[PDB]
Amino acid sequence: KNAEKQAMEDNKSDIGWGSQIRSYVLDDSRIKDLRTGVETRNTQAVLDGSLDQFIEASLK
RNA sequence: UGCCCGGUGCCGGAAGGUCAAGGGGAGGGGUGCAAGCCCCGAACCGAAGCCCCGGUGAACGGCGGCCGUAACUAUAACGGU
Ligand SMILES: [Mg+2]
Ligand SMILES: [Mg+2]
Ligand SMILES: [Mg+2]
Ligand SMILES: [Mg+2]
Ligand SMILES: [Mg+2]
Ligand SMILES: [Mg+2]
Ligand SMILES: [Mg+2]
Ligand SMILES: [Mg+2]
Ligand SMILES: [Mg+2]
Ligand SMILES: [Mg+2]
Ligand SMILES: [Mg+2]
Ligand SMILES: [Mg+2]
Ligand SMILES: [Mg+2]
Ligand SMILES: [Mg+2]
Repeated sequence: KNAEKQAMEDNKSDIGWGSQIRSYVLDDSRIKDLRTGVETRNTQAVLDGSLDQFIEASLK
């Protein structure tokens, strides 16, 4: 199991720069989910919990 | 060749506590007609030792536990007790 634990550690990573899946930029009001990728302009509405816009569209 | 002198040992301490023989003799008793003779006996004075106050490890000896915490884990330099 600890070998499987390190498999998680070694396959996640790394809360670092070149490592985004979505980019919430509050200085020009956008949240690009650079995976798919939607471009909703309601930044302070996504921070309130409107992730359906992303979840359902990113289950593909 | 580190840290611990609380326990034991040794060393130092004319204070204080306790301390035997002895000294002392408030008081009490036996007996005698009696002077007397004989026996207990409090306060108080009275050594070392012990207590007490310190020192001492190349003196006898002794030198912990639990809990949490860091770039996603592990570990814990750090903290709490
Ligand atoms: Mg110390
Ligand atoms: Mg000692
Ligand atoms: Mg000693
Ligand atoms: Mg001592
Ligand atoms: Mg002595
Ligand atoms: Mg006497
Ligand atoms: Mg006498
Ligand atoms: Mg008489
Ligand atoms: Mg006497
Ligand atoms: Mg003495
Ligand atoms: Mg002793
Ligand atoms: Mg030594
Ligand atoms: Mg000891
Ligand atoms: Mg940690």
